[PDB]
Amino acid sequence: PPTLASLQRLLWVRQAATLNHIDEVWPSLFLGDAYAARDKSKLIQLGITHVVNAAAGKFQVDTGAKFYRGMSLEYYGIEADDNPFFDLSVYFLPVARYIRAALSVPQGRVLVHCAMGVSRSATLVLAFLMICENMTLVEAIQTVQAHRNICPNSGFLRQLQVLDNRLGR
Repeated sequence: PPTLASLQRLLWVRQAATLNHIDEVWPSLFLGDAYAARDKSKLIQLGITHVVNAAAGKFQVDTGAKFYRGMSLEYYGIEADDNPFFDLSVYFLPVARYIRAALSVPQGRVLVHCAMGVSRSATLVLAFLMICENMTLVEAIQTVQAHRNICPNSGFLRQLQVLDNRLGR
């Protein structure tokens, strides 16, 4: 039963020197920022077929389905705030189902992006790994941080920590 303080240490302790705009943190599952989400060329190059925008809203990254009209990808917008009291857990299961289905397809290439692809987005991926990949919160973080510096809100961590106890049983 990892403590919150522990999880935080784990996150900061093993960080790489730099952070790219996007990284494949799991086979065909990418974590990225708003710069990558708006770069259509890049998305076409990586063959992205699905985009989960965890920072939707006209006051955040207002891309939306319209933005990808030409490309033939699936859009999933989530109006989430990145503060420790926002309830992101309510999207853990529906997003995990969404990722799973997308990755069950040969072409399937999923990009989960935040404004910085380090908190909201990362939290959804961790939830996906825990739920569909049978990983504990610890294993999930280890899996992802080996490919991208991530740092979910202390609140998101608390939520993931609660998910971990639920899945554990």
